[PDB]
Amino acid sequence: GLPGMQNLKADPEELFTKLEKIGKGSFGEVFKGIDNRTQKVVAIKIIDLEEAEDEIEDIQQEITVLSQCDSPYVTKYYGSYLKDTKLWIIMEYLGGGSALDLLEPGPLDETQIATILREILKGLDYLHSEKKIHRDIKAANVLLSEHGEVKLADFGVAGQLTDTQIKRNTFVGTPFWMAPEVIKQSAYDSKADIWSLGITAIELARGEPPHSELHPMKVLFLIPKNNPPTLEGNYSKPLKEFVEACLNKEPSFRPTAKELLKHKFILRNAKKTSYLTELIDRYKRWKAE
Ligand SMILES: O=C1Nc2ccc3ncsc3c2/C1=C/c1cnc[nH]1
Ligand SMILES: [Cl-]
Repeated sequence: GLPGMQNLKADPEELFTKLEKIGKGSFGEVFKGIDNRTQKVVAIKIIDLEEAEDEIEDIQQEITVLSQCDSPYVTKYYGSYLKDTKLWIIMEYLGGGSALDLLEPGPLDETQIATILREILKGLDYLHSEKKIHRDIKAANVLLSEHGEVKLADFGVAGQLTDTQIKRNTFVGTPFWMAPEVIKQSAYDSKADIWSLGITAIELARGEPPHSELHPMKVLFLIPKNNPPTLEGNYSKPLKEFVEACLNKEPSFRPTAKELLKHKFILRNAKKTSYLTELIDRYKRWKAE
């Protein structure tokens, strides 16, 4: 069973107007689309199932996790369709672009960094309260609405904790952002997301994560072996300490998302999310040259 699977009689090529590519998930490309009945814009991920084995259980896990989330901070899932051998996965469209996109015109200021981190933390707090772990937190997977709302996306490797399985040990994520215990495949939980958040904070401040210049295979030993990264450069002490709190090699020494929502860097610098429209406008003006 696949949650939200629609009548196999329904034709997604009829119900949706498929537009340009806007991204990609674990296996499928993601397209902007129009719901032909409502004219709302949606995001459509298309996976070829014929061209796919081992992938399908990963796809089912993703959609299962997504369908169980109901949060302003997590991309909505609307349902799935089959067209011949292709699965059409219909999801919330966010027109502002990813936080990573919004870095292309130039650096963020610390108000913007704190606001985006605060909203990410609201998303993580929600997930972790549901015993879910995202496991691929990075600026590319943090999306903005055209109104500046901030949401977590791409649940391609998201995981579920249960009372019979308190921790996980699967090697998943994007290497530069992965926690040391995940890389070493030790038992881990939501604290792994908190490490990835720290890397993302560096990414938001500097434009790239630590080790970004190296072959990803090198971080397989570097991250477990080296002292954790710190934020280097002219940034406020609270931001540097926010980063340090997240990036501790010992997971139990990392704060919870709930706790980080009250961190002085967040409280002193975060502002209304509507202000992030300036960042979205900046990216639009820049794109247009
Ligand atoms: O709107 C979007 N909704 C999504 C849902 C899942 C997803 N998984 C990978 S991307 C992506 C997107 C997505 C990308 C985007 C890029 N610019 C504007 N929107
Ligand atoms: Cl939007």
